[PDB]
Amino acid sequence: GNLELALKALQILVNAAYVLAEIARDRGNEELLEKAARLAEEAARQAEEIARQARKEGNLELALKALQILVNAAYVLAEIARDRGNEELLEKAARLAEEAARQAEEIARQARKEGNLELALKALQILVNAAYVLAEIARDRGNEELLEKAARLAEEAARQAEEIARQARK
Amino acid sequence: GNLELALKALQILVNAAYVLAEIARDRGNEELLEKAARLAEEAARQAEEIARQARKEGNLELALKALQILVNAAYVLAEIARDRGNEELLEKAARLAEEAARQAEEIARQARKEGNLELALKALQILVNAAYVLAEIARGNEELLEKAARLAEEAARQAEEIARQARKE
Amino acid sequence: NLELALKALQILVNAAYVLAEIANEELLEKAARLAEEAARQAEEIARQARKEGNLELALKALQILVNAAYVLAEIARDRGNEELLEKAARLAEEAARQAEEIARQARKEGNLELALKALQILVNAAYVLAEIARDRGNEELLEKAARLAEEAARQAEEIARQARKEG
Repeated sequence: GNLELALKALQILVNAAYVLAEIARDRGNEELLEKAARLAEEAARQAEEIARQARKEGNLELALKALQILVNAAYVLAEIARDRGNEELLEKAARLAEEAARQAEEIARQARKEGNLELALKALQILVNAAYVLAEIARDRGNEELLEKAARLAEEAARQAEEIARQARK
Repeated sequence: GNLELALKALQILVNAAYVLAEIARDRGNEELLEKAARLAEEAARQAEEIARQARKEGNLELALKALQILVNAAYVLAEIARDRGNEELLEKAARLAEEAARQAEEIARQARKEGNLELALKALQILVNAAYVLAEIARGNEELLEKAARLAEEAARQAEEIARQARKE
Repeated sequence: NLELALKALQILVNAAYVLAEIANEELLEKAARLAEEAARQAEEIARQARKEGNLELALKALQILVNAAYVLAEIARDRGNEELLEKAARLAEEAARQAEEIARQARKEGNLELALKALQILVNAAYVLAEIARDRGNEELLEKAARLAEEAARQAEEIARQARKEG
């Protein structure tokens, strides 16, 4: 395909951004951290387009692969905010992860409404992954709001996965 | 599809159990922990039955894919046990890991007797992953450290053996 | 189908990780020999497949070089062995060095998926190089490892814009 090639490139952007942030952190370099933050954002921004772009075209599977990159970028962006001192990036990484969590439920709702259980479960998996990042973003800021929101989002994915299990075992 | 869809749904139970676990682990709160423990504890029981059901028909993979969920479920169940200090739960999670390694050994031993090379390697991978959890469940009962080491020593011993047979062709 | 050999070598690297994590200075040396065997054996499968043609099995073999060098990197720390840091580093640079070439070859052929898979080994090798470099405090490798990621992000960033022209 063609749209997946960007996503595979975007995933390497988040990966190189994660490595750069880890090697720039301990030896107090803010320049590498300025790359890793910018590298992660655009991989999320480009994934945000491809997620929406694949959703409309009629692909809910290609959209999901983009939604995980929001999770992976918001995950890496949380560290850059955490390792540095920017309480401004943690405010953006949550919105990025929360968007993926919100969109996953939609594709889940649509896939379950169409009878595509497998595609639904992949959306439920990204729902749990977004809850994981949001939970992590909340323990080092002590905000029980994000930790509570993550609880229901993770719990909601839990029950829907329980339902798809019985629906298969008939 | 098929009962595989149950397993993929079961894997999400262990994943969601882990996120809840992490949350209540740090942010002091045992109500989530017993929910997440039960969530993780449940998918482990579900995976155990599908393993047996897959063993009988003939499909060893569905059995293997279920055995991996026992390893992944036992991992989350051990984690709550370490933080919550429940030395009894560390045991149930350990027994869960001990079964998957043992059951994989059969599928590993069985696949090698038929000449199905990578069906064995998939069982050997599940054996090494189960040995890994027990090491964590021990890192300090020194016997279990032998049990986890012993399982790790033999999965390695066979993978280099199976790799000698593949490189000649 | 040297692919079946590679998956077996990964179980060698994995069991070496379990044994190295547990510790017995004998076990740490048995895990060291276990991983160092799968890395030198992955190097052979890489060379043979890269020579006959196959650029994926070479990459699939190179990924175990990163993972074998990664597992051996821990044994170096837990045993206090700066001589071991050389082998784990030597493999990581090799996997990184070979990946760039395989990336270069794949880009000339139009196998953009293959380049990105080769570029992933660049980041995975660059991360290990960084990990091996913060342990002894060698800032030469820490810049070298940073550059490896800076190249992988830079080359993959083009493939992201070059591919969306036909989305």
